Amino acid sequence: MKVMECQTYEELSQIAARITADTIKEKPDAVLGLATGGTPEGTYRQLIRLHQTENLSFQNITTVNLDEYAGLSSDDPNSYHFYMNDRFFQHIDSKPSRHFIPNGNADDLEAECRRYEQLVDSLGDTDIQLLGIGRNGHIGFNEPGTSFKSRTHVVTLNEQTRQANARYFPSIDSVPKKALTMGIQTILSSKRILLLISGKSKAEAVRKLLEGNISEDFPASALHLHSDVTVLIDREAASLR
Repeated sequence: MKVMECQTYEELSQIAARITADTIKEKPDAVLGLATGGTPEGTYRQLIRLHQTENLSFQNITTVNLDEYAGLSSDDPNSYHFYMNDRFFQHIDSKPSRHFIPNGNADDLEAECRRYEQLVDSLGDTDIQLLGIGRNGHIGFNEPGTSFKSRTHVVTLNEQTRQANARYFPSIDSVPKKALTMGIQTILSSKRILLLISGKSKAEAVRKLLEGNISEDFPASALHLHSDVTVLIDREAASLR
């Protein structure tokens, strides 16, 4: 696991965008695994800037997202479909049909998860997977106690996760209770993992991650099993290391 300490969130975001662009340009038709939340927002902004300043083309890319909330339609402003379109897809020259995200408004959520797992396998897995980390070590919405063999599945969100994400909702009472997420094994199948971590709130998780103990009680510790992980950490997140 290669750890790079970044002086600022802006530097983190520039570095992450550059690694992502490398992936896009390394081969005609890359498959990118993407993530939402606060942490990658700068990375998306910088990727869009590269589209303008370095003539970066997304014409041939395919993407897969980590997760989606259960019961939210794609036009719901808190859906991850909406996030991805707003922050990224609307601003680039990709083919919209090659952006894949779990359907939180499928009739049968268990069946949707099986079909999504099958879709990801059929793409040949990802060339890179962007990740964030929860305060509790979660990756995707794979909470403490998740098997390292897990595949795409329906989960019940921990209270800490709903607490953290309420900032994006009108109130806590609007935060969904369940989500669909790529599993840990799904994530580990990527060729390359890029874990982004920012802010003092994640300083406890960074400490635990770098110490190297492996247990299902800290999901991100599964990344110690992968052959090509880069972790970008800004100064605030590195403060309790």
